[PDB]
Amino acid sequence: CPLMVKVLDAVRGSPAINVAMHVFRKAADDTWEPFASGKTSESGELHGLTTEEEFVEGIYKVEIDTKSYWKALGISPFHEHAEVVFTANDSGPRRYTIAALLSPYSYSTTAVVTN
Amino acid sequence: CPLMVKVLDAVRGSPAINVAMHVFRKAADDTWEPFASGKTSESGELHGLTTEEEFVEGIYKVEIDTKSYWKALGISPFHEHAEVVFTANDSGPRRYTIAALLSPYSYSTTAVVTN
Amino acid sequence: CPLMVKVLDAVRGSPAINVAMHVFRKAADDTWEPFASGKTSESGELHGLTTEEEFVEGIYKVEIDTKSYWKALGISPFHEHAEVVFTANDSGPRRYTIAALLSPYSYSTTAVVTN
Amino acid sequence: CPLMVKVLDAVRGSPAINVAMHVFRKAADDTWEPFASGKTSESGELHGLTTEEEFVEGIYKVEIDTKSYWKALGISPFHEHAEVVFTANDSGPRRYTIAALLSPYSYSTTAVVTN
Ligand SMILES: Oc1cc(O)cc(/C=C/c2ccc(O)c(O)c2)c1
Ligand SMILES: Oc1cc(O)cc(/C=C/c2ccc(O)c(O)c2)c1
Ligand code: NA
Ligand code: NA
Repeated sequence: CPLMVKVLDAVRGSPAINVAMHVFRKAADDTWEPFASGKTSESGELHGLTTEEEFVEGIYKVEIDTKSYWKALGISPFHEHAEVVFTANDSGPRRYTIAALLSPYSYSTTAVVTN
Repeated sequence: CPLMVKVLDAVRGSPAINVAMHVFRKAADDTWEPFASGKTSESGELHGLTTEEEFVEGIYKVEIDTKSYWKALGISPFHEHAEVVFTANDSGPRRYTIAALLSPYSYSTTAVVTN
Repeated sequence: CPLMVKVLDAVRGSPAINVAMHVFRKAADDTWEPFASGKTSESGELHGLTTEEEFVEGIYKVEIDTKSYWKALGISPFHEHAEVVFTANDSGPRRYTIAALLSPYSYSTTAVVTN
Repeated sequence: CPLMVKVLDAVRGSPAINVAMHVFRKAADDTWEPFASGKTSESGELHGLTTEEEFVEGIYKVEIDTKSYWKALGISPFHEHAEVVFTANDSGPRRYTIAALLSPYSYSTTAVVTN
């Protein structure tokens, strides 16, 4: 599992469950190509987005649908989504965990990169 | 000030000075139209991006070039940029302050929205 | 301003107004001696805590009553308070801005230290 | 495992390894009694601090020694420690994960509380 995303809810003190996200990869023509997508589990984690073979060097974007998450709880949030854009694997294969901590008007995101 | 952006450096405990950013507005064809841009001042702030009359309902994206900021400090960062995507002015004019707190592998962002 | 504290609300996208805090300074016997206190203004800021002459080397603790803030909004929060503990003025006077971004189950804090 | 602490490094994009922390519980005389302590593993996690039987209702403080962590990396950080103070188990037993994301001049902390 070279790419995992974990999402936490700062209002309820819980994993952010059933949060949709889409991953894109920048194509040679500078456009964003669909790469993978999924929803977080009851643990707030999304595993199995990609494989070592498929997850080549490139610029990737994870777009987390935070707006639908808050709206389902009856909250009108600030952001359309939380976005994480990064170059991956340019020095060889790495494992990436992207974490996001969500509030209605704020988010924090970090990465853990391991060899 | 209809739209102000404030950027802080979590490594050095300082405003993030000379940080470049572009602001885009989503067009009817889902493309990102240029809207505003600038660099942060010595206080870490970017004022004067737009005027009340020009800043109407839309989806806006602030794309902050955090990568160049860290590279100038000899730090290889995780993100290509920090991006903040939000609907603005859907209930008429508001004043928006977007804050971003930067680390090499992480960023936090919040909004203050005032009537 | 030798010491200023700014508090933001990540749920409502606003300054956190009327947030009470006390500041303590560590005594030689490791107890916390009262040093300063106040409540945030309508801008979420607390100015005038100390003067340059009074604010000398020491370990300081800002204890922000976040629990009362959330309870006034009908929200049961996680923390009893947010606390920020730091050495100040060990290289002579500096100006300190402490920022705190509050959610019910989370807080973020940063410092801006200027000569 | 009713209490777990996870610590992440926002500068290096890694778990924060070998971070010491001390847990205290408020005694009947309002003093902080030692409760447990430990160091984070290679995953940045500290497990096994307590048991269901021992982790009674109370006010608890987790004091994470962030200063020693940064100093070992040659960084002079702002905070003496990152502190998390909270009431636990007052509505019956819960499982708590405390997470902290560390930078030299900033930290973010959140809690995941599960039944
Ligand atoms: O931007 C932030 C801010 C924060 O305060 C915490 C996190 C991450 C928390 C976390 C908690 C449990 C995990 O297993 C994990 O991988 C991450 C990310
Ligand atoms: O821990 C954090 C996280 C974050 O995302 C933002 C801030 C600070 C925001 C801020 C906003 C306006 C100001 O004038 C200011 O001094 C600070 C602090
Ligand atoms: Na390469
Ligand atoms: Na009870």
